[PDB]
Amino acid sequence: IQLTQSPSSVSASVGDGVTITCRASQPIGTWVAWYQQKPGKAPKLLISGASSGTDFTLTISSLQPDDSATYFCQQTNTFPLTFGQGTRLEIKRTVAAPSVFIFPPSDEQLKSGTASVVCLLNNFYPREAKVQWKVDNALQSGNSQESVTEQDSKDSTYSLSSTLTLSKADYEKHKVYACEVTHQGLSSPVTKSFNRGE
Amino acid sequence: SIQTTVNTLSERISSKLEQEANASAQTKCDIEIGNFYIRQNHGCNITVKNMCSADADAQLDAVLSAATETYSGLTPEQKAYVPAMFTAALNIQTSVNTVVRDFENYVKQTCNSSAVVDNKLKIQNVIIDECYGAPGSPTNMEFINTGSSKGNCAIKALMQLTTKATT
Amino acid sequence: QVQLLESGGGLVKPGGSLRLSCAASGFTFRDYYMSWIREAPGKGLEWVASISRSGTTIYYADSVKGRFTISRDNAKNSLYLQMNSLRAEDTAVYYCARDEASSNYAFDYWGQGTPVTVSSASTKGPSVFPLAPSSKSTSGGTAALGCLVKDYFPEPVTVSWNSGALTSGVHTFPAVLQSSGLYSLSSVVTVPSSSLGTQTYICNVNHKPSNTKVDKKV
Repeated sequence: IQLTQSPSSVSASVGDGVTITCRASQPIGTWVAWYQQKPGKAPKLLISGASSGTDFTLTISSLQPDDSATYFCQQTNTFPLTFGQGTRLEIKRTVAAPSVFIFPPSDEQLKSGTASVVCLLNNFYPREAKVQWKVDNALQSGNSQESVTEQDSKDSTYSLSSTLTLSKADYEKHKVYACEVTHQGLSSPVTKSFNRGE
Repeated sequence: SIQTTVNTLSERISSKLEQEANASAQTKCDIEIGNFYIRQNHGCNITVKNMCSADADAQLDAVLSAATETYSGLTPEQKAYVPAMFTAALNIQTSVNTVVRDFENYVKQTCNSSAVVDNKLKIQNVIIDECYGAPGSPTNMEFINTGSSKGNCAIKALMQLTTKATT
Repeated sequence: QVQLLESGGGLVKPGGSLRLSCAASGFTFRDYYMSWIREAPGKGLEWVASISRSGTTIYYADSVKGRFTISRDNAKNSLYLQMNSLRAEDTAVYYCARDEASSNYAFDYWGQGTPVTVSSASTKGPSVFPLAPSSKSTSGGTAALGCLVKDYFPEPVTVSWNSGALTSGVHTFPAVLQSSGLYSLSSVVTVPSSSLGTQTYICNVNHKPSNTKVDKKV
């Protein structure tokens, strides 16, 4: 019944191997099926079995950047049909640095009473990136929110979108807004800044 | 009476199918029973229980092994009623000494025929011609779905016999 | 050519009710165990129900038992899952699949997915603000523009650029839920710097729970 999937996170480069295991509790037999869920898409099947069952493995070998997804296992004969924890595969890349772009608030937001400055860190690998915000050369904290995309099916790269939500008053009280980005691929932090206006 | 000997049979079929075919009530079925009509029932509550599995040959062997095991346990005057049950349900004229093989030989040669192995209709239907029972307590029976057309064929064959005992 | 279109999901309050439907096409519906599977936001693929080829043997899970009801009409080739007495734990994306009776029991085809969010809050349409094509840049200076879907509930919204024409460099980020209880999204695109003047860049945000279609130029 209870299927215990390991490893929960594995990552190997193109042309190398990964091993995913669906260790079960009760003998399930030969009835195990494996499923792939592309990021943000309906799950799709890869392999199946039919006619012990405590341990089972899946080895995906000729890895292509198109195989970055989440993988699940399932008991396909006995109810309750239970799935596994799920394993996320990440295909590795040469270390790539973020394309940092800063966007100033919309005059439309300026009228609403809130202002949000967005810092886009585009196409980069690995996921780990430190985005620290500076207002007039001063650290702004507790108001910043960021979102990271899933790995790309082509560039094996992520993307980030920091969001600095301030009040219209607190925006008009300052002019220099920056975005300091510290990444692995970079030698020194790339600090894009805009000055109010222009 | 009759119900006491059918209940052990309906529970030997279930057990043998679980250790000899690794079956369960939670297990998916290749073929399911759609409608169980009994032309003329009078005291037979026949429910369809799903105990499906994969080895169609082992289902047939399990029900046969269960049918025979229940037959030896019958008393010498009780096992004398059986040759009439065949002749009423299958028109196979048999005797007390010739029952067990002639059942097997019917089941093995009829339920492995191409007409029952190649049905490809997943929703099947069971038609029992006759069944009788008392008003206060009706004879209580079960059609164990084995999951296959050939194994269910053996159940229907066994079922056709037991429903002919009430008369 | 098989497909399974889901319909009926959306926003309801706790204790609410939705009848999710699954329209089948391309096979013999009469010959497949049809099922319904739920993927909770972020984590978890979980089974909800499964029905047989005749609807005589119905199996459910323990979390959705006694509340949900599965059914089927094989002539209109549909599968339904009535979700009564809902609670917050049942907020998820609901898929319908076809267990492989004819082949090896497994879900060979799934459906797009209908989202169900169960909360006591109320709908709030988004306000879309253009992240302008500011020349400010690092790696390539290749034009960077986008839109900002902000202050909306519930999730998701469908951001499409140039009404389906634009797909290169388009990024639609996971929506962060800010302190208000509402959502914030940013959808940027990396476009060639040359074609700023000639091409019209428009983001077509859609929020069906609030019937709030918005197209904004950048």
